This record gives sequence, structure tokens and C-alpha cells, in this order.
Amino acid sequence: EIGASSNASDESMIETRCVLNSHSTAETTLDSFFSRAGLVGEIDLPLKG
Amino acid sequence: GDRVADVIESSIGDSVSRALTHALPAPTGQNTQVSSHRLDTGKVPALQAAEIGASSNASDESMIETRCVLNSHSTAETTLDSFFSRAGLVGEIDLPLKGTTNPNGYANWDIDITGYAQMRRKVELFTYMRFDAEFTFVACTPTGEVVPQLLQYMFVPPGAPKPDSRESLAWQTATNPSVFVKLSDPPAQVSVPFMSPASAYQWFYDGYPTFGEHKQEKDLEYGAMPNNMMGTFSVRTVGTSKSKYPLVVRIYMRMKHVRAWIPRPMRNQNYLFKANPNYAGNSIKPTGASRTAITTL
Amino acid sequence: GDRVADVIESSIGDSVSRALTHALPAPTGQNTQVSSHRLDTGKVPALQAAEIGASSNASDESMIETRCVLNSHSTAETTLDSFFSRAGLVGEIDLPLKGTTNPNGYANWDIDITGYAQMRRKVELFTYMRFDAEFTFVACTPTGEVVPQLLQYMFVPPGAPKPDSRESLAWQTATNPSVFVKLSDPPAQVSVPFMSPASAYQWFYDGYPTFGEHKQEKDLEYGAMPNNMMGTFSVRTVGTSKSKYPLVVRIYMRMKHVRAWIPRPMRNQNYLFKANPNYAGNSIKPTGASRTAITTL
Amino acid sequence: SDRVAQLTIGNSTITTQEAANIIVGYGEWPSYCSDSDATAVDKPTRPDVSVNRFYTLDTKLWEKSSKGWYWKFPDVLTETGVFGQNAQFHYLYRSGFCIHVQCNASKFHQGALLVAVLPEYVIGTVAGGTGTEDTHPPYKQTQPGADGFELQHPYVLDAGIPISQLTVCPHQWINLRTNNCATIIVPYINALPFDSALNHCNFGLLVVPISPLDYDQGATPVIPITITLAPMCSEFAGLRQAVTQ
Amino acid sequence: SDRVAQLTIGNSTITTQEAANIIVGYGEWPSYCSDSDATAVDKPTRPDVSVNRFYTLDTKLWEKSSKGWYWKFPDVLTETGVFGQNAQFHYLYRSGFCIHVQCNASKFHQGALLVAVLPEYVIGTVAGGTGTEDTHPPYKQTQPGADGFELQHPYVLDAGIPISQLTVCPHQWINLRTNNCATIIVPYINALPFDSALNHCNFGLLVVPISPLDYDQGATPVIPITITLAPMCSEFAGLRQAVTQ
Amino acid sequence: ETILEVNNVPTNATSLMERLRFPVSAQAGKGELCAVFRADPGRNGPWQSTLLGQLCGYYTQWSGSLEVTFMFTGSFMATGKMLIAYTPPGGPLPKDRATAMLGTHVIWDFGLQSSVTLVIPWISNTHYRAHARDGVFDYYTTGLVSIWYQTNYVVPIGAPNTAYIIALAAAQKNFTMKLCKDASDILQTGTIQ
Ligand SMILES: Cc1nc(-c2ccc(OCCCCCN3CCN(c4ccnc(N)c4)C3=O)cc2)no1
Ligand SMILES: Cc1nc(-c2ccc(OCCCCCN3CCN(c4ccnc(N)c4)C3=O)cc2)no1
Repeated sequence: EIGASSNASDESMIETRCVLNSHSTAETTLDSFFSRAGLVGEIDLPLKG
Repeated sequence: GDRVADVIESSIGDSVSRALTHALPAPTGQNTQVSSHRLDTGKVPALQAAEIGASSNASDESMIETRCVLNSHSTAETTLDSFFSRAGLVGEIDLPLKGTTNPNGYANWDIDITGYAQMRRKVELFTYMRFDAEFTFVACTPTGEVVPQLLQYMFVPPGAPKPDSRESLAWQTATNPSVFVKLSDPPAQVSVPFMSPASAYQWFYDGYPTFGEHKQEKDLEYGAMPNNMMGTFSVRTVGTSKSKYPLVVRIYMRMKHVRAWIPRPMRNQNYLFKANPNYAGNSIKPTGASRTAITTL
Repeated sequence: GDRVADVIESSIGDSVSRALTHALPAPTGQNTQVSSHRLDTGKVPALQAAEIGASSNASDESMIETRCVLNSHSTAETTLDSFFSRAGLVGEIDLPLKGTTNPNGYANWDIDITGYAQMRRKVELFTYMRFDAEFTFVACTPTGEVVPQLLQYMFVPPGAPKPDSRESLAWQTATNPSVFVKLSDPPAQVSVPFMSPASAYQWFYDGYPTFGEHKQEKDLEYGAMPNNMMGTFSVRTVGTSKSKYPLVVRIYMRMKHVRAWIPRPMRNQNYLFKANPNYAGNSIKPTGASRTAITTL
Repeated sequence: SDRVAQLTIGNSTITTQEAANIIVGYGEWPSYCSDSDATAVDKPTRPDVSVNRFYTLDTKLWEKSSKGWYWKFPDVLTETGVFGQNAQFHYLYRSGFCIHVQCNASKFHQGALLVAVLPEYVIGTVAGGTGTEDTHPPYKQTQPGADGFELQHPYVLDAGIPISQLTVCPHQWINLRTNNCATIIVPYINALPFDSALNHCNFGLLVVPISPLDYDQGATPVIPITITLAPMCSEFAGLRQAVTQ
Repeated sequence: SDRVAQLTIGNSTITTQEAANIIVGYGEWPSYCSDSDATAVDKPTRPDVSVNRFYTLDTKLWEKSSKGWYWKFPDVLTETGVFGQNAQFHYLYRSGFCIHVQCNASKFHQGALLVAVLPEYVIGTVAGGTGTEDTHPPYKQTQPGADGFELQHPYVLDAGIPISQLTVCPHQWINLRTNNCATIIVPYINALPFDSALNHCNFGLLVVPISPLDYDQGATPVIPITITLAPMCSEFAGLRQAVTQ
Repeated sequence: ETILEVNNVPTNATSLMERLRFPVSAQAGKGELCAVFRADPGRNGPWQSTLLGQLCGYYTQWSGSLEVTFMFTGSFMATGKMLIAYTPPGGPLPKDRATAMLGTHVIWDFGLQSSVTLVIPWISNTHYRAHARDGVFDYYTTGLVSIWYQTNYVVPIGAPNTAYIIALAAAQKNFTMKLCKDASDILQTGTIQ
């Protein structure tokens, strides 16, 4: 009801092991998410239309 | 508390790989040393036992009389980069005018190196491979002629909408990559990372991908790991109307930054299918040549 | 090598019994201290919650006004030695002249305390017991008269030949113990160790001794652990011919060097059988007495 | 603080809001066996996750004319999980248990249970009623399974002993006004360091209503009772072929 | 010193008098997984005795017209022991193997086998013989069980690859004049730290006679071949209900 | 956290808000089934309502642990308990409550704290998982969630007999994504004019 997300984790609910995570978070940034070209317009210059 | 003794002396929890061997340098072949005659008992390098499954260790020095030879012959061209980083054909994509394959000006090609056997038989020496790559695209009509035409390429990863036509909406390529290029220009050419979820591309998977009662109608998924299907490669002639010119597109792969594992034997029978090691049974040709007599050349 | 971390921090191999409690001395009852009146909030010893399954902790001081009382009442007679080390009847062996039980001048008695309920109901308060013992034998004719007769006793352990007659060869007692004694002499009396393979005599075994398909014809072995059947006790009138006198032999057990475990409830229905907690169902008498009205004595 | 509780062992987890404190049977925690007490020489196995977790047995019903129940441990788990499929292979067994019981109800219902743990709870028959006829209890009343078995004469617990004195054992109540569960932890109770898991049955859980369930019409009549439990500090020894019984 | 050998792991034990040295496949020993390589968070289980011991599969026969055999690991043990009854529960699996092979004979017999270990030994059919007809191998040839499966075209190992080059793998021979057994130790060979035990089949043992058995009449014709093997450093993860296949 | 559409049976435009919550009513007490759903975010299903399942359309592979929070919109004078479970890959859909129990599971008592968190840890042979669908790409299936009754739904006189539960899907701090792409849902028919 407070409108905040949970805080429970794998450690405090079950039995885990040690895991040394090296997975980068660099491709979820905005430059790496938006700096990819895409179509935005078209302009026609026909002969007779 | 670990108060018992069988827990203290336990071998459990050993993240270390006990390695008997250890690598050494060898920028040149070995220098043959000098030897002389020996007429002793006990010492006997010739007599081996091969049941153990290890190779011999006898050498030129311990079997005959040699001289000193200072060998400077390099071993640099037998490496893997110097053996694999040589481009070869991996695919073909046709965009003809009127036919039956791909007449509507588009084509989808499933990314799979296993369609030409000069390059397949080099990689099938190994099992697991980890490599970057460098594709290269050569466009041409059937006559080899070069024509003023515009072309679009688009890497379609897994889970993305495959285009179904030339005037489709999947070609906006906002998030997917793409390559516009002409034929009057040189070949297109781009680089590729290691794109798998796993830690290596295995050219040989002994198993089924899914669980279930494996019936005979679902045996076509033997030897299929989806950690190698790296997606699809689309191509089309840009426009709203059909083109004036037929086209053919050839794809070359060049591997770099290579690491390999698990040597295993080499194909000797002709290839037939993809993702499938099958061979012709009524036409088992020997591994090599033949003759008439063991006592004669 | 234990190089992982989940093996280092592991709780496996803990031969220690984490005990919340710890014993204390109490040679006398507790001395009641002085108190006065209190008129505070929060503090409230009367209100308990018994759902937890723990007993109360309120005392005379914290409920009313008391005085100082220096209690010197000992707690030494409620111990187990001072509660169990009191002889009682455990068996009877008849050697009559002419009857049907044991007319041929010998008798075998299976060592089992569970045949008289004054002593059975004391031990059946506990489950596991570890005790030495001191048997005592009282011989007499039915009239109580004392007669000049010689007698032999012989402890027959498990796996030993039970005698089948008065003139048998099992009476040489080379390795077994024995007690010659007369009736004109006082009672015989000897000491006994803890003779079990286990670490305690359990008066209650919930299980079957053997493996198998437990059919209805082999349900008579429910509640039978052979770690309590400590053997057999034989007795006979010494001679080659029959005796002139009937006899009766009564056996008394006195426990000493006692240790007990596992308190549990106490019998309230009459005993019927041995090694068997059965009760009469149509005759379930209450635990105690009764009356006519809850509002009246 | 004393009401809310959580119980995390294994892959599993339990929550509860209206509870009470936790009990430790006979005042101490479970443990693995010492090298002094032990006698067997073979090295045990100690999985530590696949066996030491919460298993859920079966869900009873509590009417107004209910009398009681019992379950024998560790018979309840001899056909359930990697626990049971080890206990059939091996011959020797050692463990503790945590035991959690559920029964919920609203604030208009009333009742009380008694959740006790008795070691070596032998069952005794009625001797034909007359007293003379010797009988014995069948196999489905001494090892009834995970589906439990119902009492016929609960005032004597079917063994000639009153229920009035069952509180001297590790006990708890479920008074529906106050709480809705009972958590009991138990060590390994036996004279021998190891013992079989199929023949021997070390103790029995009992659930007997003292004050009967009652309510008024328009209210939910179905008042289930669920039994949850977890092995702890489980060892095994004497490997060989699997033995059902 | 190099001939006599003994192999003690678990409750079990092996002796042999006329043997050879021991091989370690691809030059290193088994191991448990590192906290860096691993990805899953759940705590595994590591029994260390009930699974890491010698199991004996089945006893073949070696006639004069024999061609060869293969077995897929670890499919051979998915219905055998506390090993198999863990591999059905869990989803993830990791292990090594020691592999011992038996074939005895007198000093008048002669022959030679080749005992090789090939990772990812896919099986390929004959394409109808003509080459055009696409087919696939059935389920009882890719996971044939503990009873093994016999080869039809051993010169190509039923996969388009010669047997002449099978020595580049971890190999041994059984020349009946010299030795009578072959001991091979293998680590866990896969690109992924954990992988299933039912679908995936990491490698295949092969036994192919090169020089055929021969003898003279009056001599014992039955020359069996027995296959013994032991897991090592076995881990499991992802607990749930048992899955046969 | 964003709302999860477990109740995705309706289609008509009047009853679309019914997707948000599933009910729980009063039953006998046999330990019976209420709902199921997969733990596959990028796959077609309940997870498309989320901001997580729509940001995994612009990225192929994923990793990390997930979390699914439930909430109870019933009356204060009601009680009950539930058995939430996570059945990892390989295993079929559980038929009874005594089979889903053998996996990762959570038990929750209705009370003041009107919510509970199930946690879907990372159980995989692979470090990463490309998205799943019917075919050979079920090699990357996450599993199943399977909700059950532990005791019953008890309620006194005067209150309603049926309640509603709301769910809330999200991720944990070890989630990652890579290999960006374009999604399948292209929200355009012809020309935006
Ligand atoms: C703009 C644009 N980008 C691109 C662009 C196009 C494609 C790319 O992926 C190149 C990845 C090469 C994948 C090579 N492997 C690995 C395993 N394997 C197989 C196949 C079949 N069977 C088996 N057993 C194994 C296989 O074939 C990257 C980039 N070009 O245009
Ligand atoms: C010379 C000579 N020596 C002796 C001489 C004779 C006998 C001796 O053993 C005395 C041991 C007392 C054994 C006492 N217990 C322990 C458990 N238990 C039972 C019995 C039946 N059911 C159950 N559930 C338990 C029982 O009855 C020692 C010495 N006398 O003569």
C-alpha cells in the first residue's frame, strides 16, 4: 500500500551460494539504447502525380 | 560448527583443477643434439608399451648417431589464427526477377556456416570454439556484371519479427542494425562479437533440447542446441516496385580471436545434410587410396 | 581442498549439543522473600499465555504480600535412588510335588520385571533407564514353613542351553554363574550389572524387530526389542530323586546407580498382559473419582 | 516480535502473523553424532538441502464431533523425496525434526487443540473389550503412513495413559482467538546413535481437540488442519538395495 | 609397481594384477565448480559416498565375428542407485568419471581392443543408403541404456569419422598377451558448468576389436567383457518432482 | 513493480479490467488448485503487461533473479493460508498440492501485512537466456508458478464470501539484458497521418 517495491532477496528467503557476477550493465544505458538509426521521414519527388 | 573429523579432512569444496602438465614455449623446432654409440643393458628406449595409450618418447639421439643441428624453423604458421583467419564461403542468397525461390525482391537466410565443406571440415576438427568474426558481402548478377542498384541488409536476432515482404515495417531498423550499400561500391564488411549465451560454439551436441516422450515424429530435433542459432540475415532491393536486374549475394566469414578445445577425428565421407552427421551407407569409400599387394608398391 | 565458501561456512560436522538451559543446585526449597504493594502499569505477572506450552512464572511475592521465610526443607528424598532403591516383588517360581506347572523338580523363569504393577508403574513413568540391581530370593513352602532342603540357581544368558530336566548336563555350570543355597540359611542375595547391548533399558519400543511383510500372524512381535531380554533364571532341587517337600521361590529387585530419561504419563487402567499396553475397552474407568455437581462438593 | 515469525530452511520458507514463540523439545537442539558415541566405521552422507526442507503431508478436517489423530515419525516421509529414496537404500538413520501445524479461523470461531510430541508411543488394543481376549494392533495402525490415523478412545490415548498429563511432553495449543499455528523443534530421541527408519518409529505427533469447534450458521464450516515438517541434521549409513519395508 | 593396481573409492574396491598405468583424460583431474564460473545461486548437495562409487553395468560377449559397441554416459546410471534417484529429482548435474574395463584370457588367446572416450559423439544414420532419404536415429540408439548398443559400420564409427584417428582421444588397448584391463579417468567436459543428466549425454565410451579374437578348440570360447565405472565429484541442483525422461 | 495479468481469459472491451486480479473463494479443504503461470517474461503471456516484459522485447538475452509480489484485497475479518510454489524446468505441471511442494515454495498467512514476496532464483545451465517459445527454444524455459490452498478461506457472518488477489511482477538487483534488437509489436497499420 505504501507504493514502494519489495526488498526481499535470494539470501533471505532460501539457501544460496557465493556467485561472483561479472555481467555488465553497459548495454542498457541510453546511448547504447537510442544511438541506433531509424526511419523518421520520407519525401517524394515524382515526375507526374 | 565443524567438530567432526571426516568434515575437516574432507576433499569437498575444491575449485582447483589439478593439472599434471604445464605449457612451455616453442618458437622454433627442437635442436638436435649430438650422440654417440652405447652398448649398455637396462637402458632401452626402443621398447615401448602402447597399451597404456601414450605416445612414444624415443628420439633420433637415442636410436642412432646424430650431429648437432641448430633448428630455426618457426612454429608460427600452425597456430589457430594463422590457420583459421582465412576467409571462405558460408552462404548464398539469390534475388532473381522471376523464379520460385525468392521472386518478390526479398530473402531470409538462416545463419549457419555448415553448408560448404572446405570450412566445415576445418572447424569439425574441434568441438567447442570461441571466436569473433568478420563477414564480407559480394553482390553481382549471374554474369558477374556490376549494376547501379541499392541494397539493404538487416541482422534479425532471435525473437524479432522476420519480414514477410519488401514493403514491410520491419525494415525501419530502429533497434536492429542494418547496412545500406550499392553494387558500384566495394564489398560491404563488418565485425561480429561472440554472441552466444554459452561459453563456446559447439559444433556437436549429443542430446535433445527439450523434455518429453521422444516419439519418431520429433526426432528431427536431435543435435539441436539453440545456443548456436544466432538468428537471421535479411536482404532486399530498396524501393516500392520490382527491380530491373537479377542479383546474387555471397557471404564470406573470417574468424579471429580464436580459442578451441577438444580435438577429434576428421570427416572422410561426403556431407549430405546440415546439423546432421549422416553418411551414405551403400557408398562407403575408404579413408584413402588402395593398391594390390602389401609386399609391393 | 575446501576452496568453495559454502563448505567453509557450513554447519555440517557439529558434535555439540546446543543447550539453552543449565543445571543448578537446590539442596533446599526456595526461601520466600519479602514484598509490598505495587500499583503500576505494564508490570503484570498474572497474565500469562499458555498457548506457548510453557508453565507459569508468577510467584507469591508478585501477587500478594509475603514475609521472609528461610526454608530448610530438603529435596533429597525425591531423587531417583531414594525413590527406586526400595525392593519389590518381580517374580514367582513354583516347584510343587504333583501338579501341572513344574512337577519334575525344575523351573525356568523368563527374566521380566513387568508382572507386578507396583513396580511396573514406577518405571513406566520413564522410558529409558540405566541401572544396576540387587536381587534377593526368599524360599518357603506354602505354609511359610522352613525345611532342610538344598537348592541350585543358575543364570542362563541368551544363546545358552536351557535345561530340560533335573538330571541334565547344563547344571555343571562351568562358565555360567550359580548359587547353591539352603532354606535353613538366610535369603540369597547377589548384585547385577547393566547387561544390555544398548545404552539404556527402554520399557517402550514402538516398532517391529525384524524386516518382512508384516502379516497378522506375526503381529505378536510388536513392542519386542531383544536388547532387554537379558536371559533366563533356572532353579531345581538338587538330587537324583524327587523331593519330600513343596517349595515356592520369590524374587525381589532393588535398583541402584540409576539414571532415567523421558518423563511420560502414568497408567490409569488396570494391566492385563506383558510387553503389551492393552486395556479393557468396555470398562474404561476414569482417571479418578467423581461427584454430582460442579457447583458443590 | 513474538507473534510474527519466519522459518527458512532449504529451498522452502514459511511465514505466519498470529503465532507464538517456538519450542525446543526437551531443551536442546539437534546435532550430528560424535565420534565417541558412534560405533559404525563407514563414512555417512549428509546432503544438507535435498532432505532438510519442509514437506507437507495431508490436510484433515475438524468437525464438531472430532476426536483426534496421530502420525508416526519418521514414517510419514518414507515415500516422499530424496529423503525417502535414501532411507530405502540405507539401513541406518539419524535426524531431528521441525514441526509446524496450521489451522486458521475467524474471530467468531472458538476451539482449542493440543499438539504434543510423545516418544515411543506404543499403541494398545482393547483386548476384545472383555479383557481376556489377547489381540495386537495391525500394521496400518502402527505405521499408518502420511495419511494419518484417527483415535477411538482419546481420553486414554489408546494406551492406558491419560491425556491430562500429555503437557509434560513438548506441547502447544491452538486457541483460535489467540493463535493459528504451533511450531515445535525436536532432537533425535533414542538410546542408540543410529537406528532404522522403516521398522522403528521414534515418536508420534498427536492433535486432540479439548474444547470443541463451534460457530453460527452463515459462517464457513470447513476448518482444515494442515501438517508441515522438516528434517534436520540428517545422516545415513549402510548402503545397499532399496527396501520398501 | 606399474602392473599391480588398486582403486578404492566409496564402500567399494577393485584389484588387478596384469594391468597398465592409469590415464587422466585431457590431462587434468575432476573438480567441483568455482564460485566465479558458476551462475546458479541455489546451494547444491554433495553426498560424496552414496554416488561416488563403482557401479557395474552389464557383461557382453566377444566372439570372433564381433564388431564393436558403445555406451553413452551418464545415461548408463539414470536408473541405478542414489545417483539415479537424485538425477531424476534435480535438473542440473555435474560429475566426473573413472572407467574400468575387464576382459581376461589365458596365454594361448590373442586379440586387441580399443577403449576410447569421445565427447559429443553424435550418431548418424545411413540416409537410406542412396544418400537422398533424410532419416534420424531413434531414441533407443541415442540413449540406449545400460545394456549398450552394437555398431553396424565401425570403420566410420557410424558418424562419418574414421576409427584410425580415435587415439587422439583418451584411449587404451587390451592386448591379451600383455594386459587384461583399462582404467580411464575423465573430468567434466562441457561448455556449461551445469547441465542436465537426462537430455544431454556428454560423451560415449567405445570398445572396438581391431585384431580379432582367436584360439584353438579345447579352449574356453566364452570371453566376456565387463564394464565398471564410478562417478566422482558429483553435484546436483534444482530440486523438484522426479522425471523419468 | 507493475501489475501482472494472471487472469488473462477475457477479451471483450468491458471486462478488460478483470485481467488485473484473480479471486479466491471458500472451498472444502482438500488442497486444490487456483492458478498457474510461467516464469518467462519475454514470452507471450501475463508478463506482457509489465514494464519488464516490454523492455525484454528490446533485448534478446536475460539473466538474474526475478520476484513476484501478491496482495490481498479482501476483508479484515477474513483468514486463510496459501502455498505458492516454483517448479523449475523439466518437470511437468503438478497435478496435486503434494507434488508442487517438492520445489521452491512459500507459505503466507493473511493478516496485517497484506502481501508476500515469492522469489524466482536463477537456476540455469547457461549464464544467459534468450527468449523462449514453442519449438527447440524451450531449452530456455524458466519454469512454472502454481498456487494452492493450504487450509481454506475462512470468513464470518456478514462479510463477503469471495475476495480478490492482485499480483506485482518485477526483478531483483542481479538482472541484466544484452544484444539489443527491435520488438515484434509494431504499433502501426498504414501511415500515421
Ligand atoms: C548489418 C549486418 N550484420 C551482419 C551479421 C550477420 C550474422 C552474424 O552472425 C554471425 C555468427 C556466426 C555463427 C557461426 N556459428 C556458430 C555455430 N554454428 C552452427 C551452425 C549450425 N550447426 C551447428 N552445429 C553450429 C554457426 O554457424 C553477425 C552479423 N551482417 O549484416
Ligand atoms: C546366580 C544368579 N544370578 C542371578 C541373576 C538373574 C537375573 C539377572 O538379570 C536381571 C536383569 C533385570 C532386567 C530388567 N529389565 C530391563 C528391561 N525389562 C523389560 C522386560 C519386559 N518388557 C520390557 N519392555 C522391558 C526388564 O525386565 C541378573 C542376575 N540370579 O541368580
